[PDB]
Amino acid sequence: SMNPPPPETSNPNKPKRQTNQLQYLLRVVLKTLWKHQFAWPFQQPVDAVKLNLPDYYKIIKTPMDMGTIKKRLENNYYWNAQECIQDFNTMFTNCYIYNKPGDDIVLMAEALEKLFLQKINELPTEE
Ligand SMILES: Cc1cc(-c2nc3ccccc3n2CC2CCOCC2)cn(C)c1=O
Repeated sequence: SMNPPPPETSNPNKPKRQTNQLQYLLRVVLKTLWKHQFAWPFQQPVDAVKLNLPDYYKIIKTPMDMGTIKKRLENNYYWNAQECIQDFNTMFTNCYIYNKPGDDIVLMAEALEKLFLQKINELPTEE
């Protein structure tokens, strides 16, 4: 039932970087995905309590949402783009794992992933 602590968005020990690839992930990719009509269910951690999904965090052991990714990019938490791209891929994969094919949330995830792949193909080379 109980919601776990959200994923870490702050860690003063962890060394941080501002790269053009990370600037692109915030300014181009996240901005595009966040404003999409199907973004809202992905903008915050799954609230298992509110949704009465006591199973959710029994099945999903690496939760991720765009709220966390947004916080991680705004607060320069990442070392490289691969870390941030992994977070997006975890958010999509968690959706496909927990939910059934054809479910509304999976159709929303599929739309968002398509856009995400488009923008990631155009990832700038490291400056
Ligand atoms: C299982 C699940 C639920 C939601 C979710 N978050 C909601 C917030 C408020 C209200 C409903 C919420 N849901 C359920 C879906 C919302 C969109 O339509 C399908 C149900 C999001 N994701 C990524 C999931 O994997």
